[PDB]
Amino acid sequence: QVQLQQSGGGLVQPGGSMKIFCAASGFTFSDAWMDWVRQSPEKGLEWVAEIRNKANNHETYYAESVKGRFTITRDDSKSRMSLQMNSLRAEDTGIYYCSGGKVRNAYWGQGTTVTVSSKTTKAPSVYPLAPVSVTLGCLVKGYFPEPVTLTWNSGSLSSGVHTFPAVLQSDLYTLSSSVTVTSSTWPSQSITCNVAHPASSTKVDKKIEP
Amino acid sequence: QVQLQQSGGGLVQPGGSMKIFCAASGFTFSDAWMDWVRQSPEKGLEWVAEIRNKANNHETYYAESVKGRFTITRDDSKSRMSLQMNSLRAEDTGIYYCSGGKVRNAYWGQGTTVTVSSKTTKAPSVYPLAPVSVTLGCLVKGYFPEPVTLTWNSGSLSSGVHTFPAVLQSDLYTLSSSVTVTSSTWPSQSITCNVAHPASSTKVDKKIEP
Amino acid sequence: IQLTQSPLSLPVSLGDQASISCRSSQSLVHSNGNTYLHWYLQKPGQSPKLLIYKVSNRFSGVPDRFSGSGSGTDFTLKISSVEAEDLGVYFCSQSTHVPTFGGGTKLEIKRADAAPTVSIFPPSSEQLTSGGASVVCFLNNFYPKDINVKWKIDGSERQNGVLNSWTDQDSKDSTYSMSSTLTLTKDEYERHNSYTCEATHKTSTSPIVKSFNRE
Amino acid sequence: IQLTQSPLSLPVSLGDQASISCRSSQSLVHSNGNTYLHWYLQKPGQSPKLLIYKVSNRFSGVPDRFSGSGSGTDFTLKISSVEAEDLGVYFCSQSTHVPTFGGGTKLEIKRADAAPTVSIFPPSSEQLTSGGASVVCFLNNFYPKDINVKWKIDGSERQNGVLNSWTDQDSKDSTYSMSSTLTLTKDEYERHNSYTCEATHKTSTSPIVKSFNRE
Ligand SMILES: CC(=O)N[C@@H]1[C@@H](O)[C@@H](O)[C@@H](CO)O[C@@H]1O
Ligand SMILES: CC(=O)N[C@@H]1[C@@H](O)[C@@H](O)[C@@H](CO)O[C@@H]1O
Ligand SMILES: [Mg+2]
Ligand SMILES: [Mg+2]
Ligand SMILES: [Mg+2]
Ligand SMILES: [Mg+2]
Ligand SMILES: [Mg+2]
Ligand SMILES: [Zn+2]
Ligand SMILES: [Zn+2]
Ligand SMILES: [Zn+2]
Ligand SMILES: [Zn+2]
Ligand SMILES: [Zn+2]
Repeated sequence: QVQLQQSGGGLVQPGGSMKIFCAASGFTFSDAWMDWVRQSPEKGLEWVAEIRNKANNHETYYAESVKGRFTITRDDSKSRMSLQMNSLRAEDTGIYYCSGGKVRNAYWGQGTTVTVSSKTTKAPSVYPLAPVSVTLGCLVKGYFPEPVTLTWNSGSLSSGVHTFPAVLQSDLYTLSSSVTVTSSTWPSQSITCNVAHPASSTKVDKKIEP
Repeated sequence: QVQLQQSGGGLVQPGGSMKIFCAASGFTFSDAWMDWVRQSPEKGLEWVAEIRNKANNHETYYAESVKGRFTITRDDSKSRMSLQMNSLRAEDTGIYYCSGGKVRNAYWGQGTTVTVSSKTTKAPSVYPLAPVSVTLGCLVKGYFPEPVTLTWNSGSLSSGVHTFPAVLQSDLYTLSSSVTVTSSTWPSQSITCNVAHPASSTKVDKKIEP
Repeated sequence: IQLTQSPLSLPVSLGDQASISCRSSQSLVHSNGNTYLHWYLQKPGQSPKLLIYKVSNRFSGVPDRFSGSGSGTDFTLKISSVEAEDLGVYFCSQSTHVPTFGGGTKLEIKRADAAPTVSIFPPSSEQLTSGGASVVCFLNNFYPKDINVKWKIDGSERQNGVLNSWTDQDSKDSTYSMSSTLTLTKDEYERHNSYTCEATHKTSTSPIVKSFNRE
Repeated sequence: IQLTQSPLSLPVSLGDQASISCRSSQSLVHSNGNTYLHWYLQKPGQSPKLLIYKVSNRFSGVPDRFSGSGSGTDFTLKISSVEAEDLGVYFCSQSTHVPTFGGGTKLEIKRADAAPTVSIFPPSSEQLTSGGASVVCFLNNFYPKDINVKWKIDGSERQNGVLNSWTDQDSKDSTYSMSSTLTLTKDEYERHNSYTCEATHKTSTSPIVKSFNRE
């Protein structure tokens, strides 16, 4: 089972440096052509950098816009590769995917977020949304940077859930989610919103009280 | 400058599908009411479909003759719209115009040709017409489908030119052009007929020899 | 709802006024009080161009020479001081209900009468070296647009295999042009040697004849 | 080298066929004989997944409902019997030269048409006690995707300070949901008592309205 897991992303100030990583398993890493590919609302998907086979002596190539600022590296014995980024710019912001295989771009990881900032990291405020069959809500307001994870009853409650993508305004994100149940479910059975914001190290549970 | 440029037209078999597009510039697209209008010998100008303001929820309406077969689409941030057609019929054949604006139908593109065929695409035969002041000619025979572009001396020769609308007979089109210069001009200076037929990727030069 | 346009064609002298009418089968007055009636002009080789919307509202760029008027089911487009560039097909349209157009009115520019310059061409060597034969005849820069073209092979008229094409009125000089192609099999073409393109036009008392003999 | 992908949006019915084009500004043919063109699908909330490589070769696990064809500079992805699980954004890419991507095509599943279920929520005790005020309105399970939300405070519209967010298409029922959040200062909130969420959607001549009264 082929697995690719990126990590190490996050918030950095313009001109800053950051290193992200990709850990692999399930295939012969040394035989694999590896790439870094990023994605943003603007520009969309752009190839960032590549590092080739052991057979091709780990030759490396870069997108012209990151040439000289980024360094791609791998360790076959550890099924690992990394990307060192220097002098980051606002437009370096996006989702960075690890990708590779005997066949180029065969597998892709979940990606890791790289956000170059100026804006200050901020803990969210989690507010329970009780109603005026029945729909409940959770409002996650004024946090930065992305992401947060929102779950209902620890993920127990997935059916009838609608989690809306964070929207950014004035350096601050707000996120919301609704869950729809039957009248006989709530308030009899407790329903609670779980919110995690790693960047500020906040874990909060808000129970929806009638 | 306001510009509406259509694209994606061409030859399709009956029961086939085709997508045409309209690229807009020079005005605030999201504010604009857009339409597709088609033109043909029979039927004349006939409204095909509309897609409304963002303020009006991009609402869509179709002529009854295309209802369920044609899908209208728009992307305001790209200032682009499309008509994605399915199960095309012979009477869908015509010139398709992109139209729109803050004022409905304020602007119109040059149009794109939609021809539903069965007939196979044929390159034209290009025949030089030398005279028996002086009038020369170029006969463009046996091509399908429309259009062809005919020019004289790569456009350098335009005055004294008359180019005639193609006429269809037995699944084939024929086109002609004449150019009248002074006797002091030809055969002294070379005069050559240029014809392009994108559908079959043909570009032909025919020099008019006495 | 149908919109009817009259006249089908309209001849006018420069500087003179012209008047077009387009009639709807139902009233165009929307329940909101407004009447959504449009006038367009389609010049030759171009797409329609909005002239007037909401009956009498002149769109940006349209000269004040063009004016709309009318109400209910009866509307009229007036053009004063006609310039040559005014020629083309004029359309009205209603978008009060599901959008529909009129059949158009072709505006023709009057001018002094002009004899056609006629030119005839035998099949090219290229075409002949392919088992085909086309004789071609151009009849250029003439007025009025009424013209009769005959092909005569060895004195005898031929109507099968003729392809005629007219240009729209050229706003440059207000004339018309025409191309007539006689297509025959190679063997039929070589069975005769006198080929004639014959035009009957107001500007000449007798046929305008252009011929060639084979060999 | 640019990869031009058409169209931007592709609405298709369950079971029907969808066709996607991406076009290169240069031939994708490599001097070694191979053409390195890929097709990917990015489902909502997931990373791009390889469907096809080398123009027409399906990757392991990909159903042969998905097929690639084309050559030189013109390429096509075909999907027969579109399943709802097929929805998402499709990308082409080439790695013959320095790797580049198409701008993507969003596959949208056609479905009947549904009115939104609207829910309004007053500011929570927690937020008020911190000096802030947000009114929230959920519009769930509607189709098609376009929708208008107007916020009214005491009958008067209020557009500044509104935060909107839409989900991607839900492959379970093919609908869309939307969240609208109006943020006021606490004092401003306590100066009014009528709060209205107003949803105008294709599925009704009049808005779905939801309100609450402080006190
Ligand atoms: C006055 C007005 O806007 N009428 C429109 C008509 O123009 C057309 O859009 C139709 C749907 O095709 O809806 C309305 O009836
Ligand atoms: C066919 C092939 O290998 N092409 C590669 C391309 O994939 C990329 O690696 C580039 C350097 O970025 O070099 C070549 O052009
Ligand atoms: Mg109008
Ligand atoms: Mg004036
Ligand atoms: Mg005046
Ligand atoms: Mg470029
Ligand atoms: Mg749902
Ligand atoms: Zn590849
Ligand atoms: Zn829309
Ligand atoms: Zn030859
Ligand atoms: Zn380039
Ligand atoms: Zn107030």
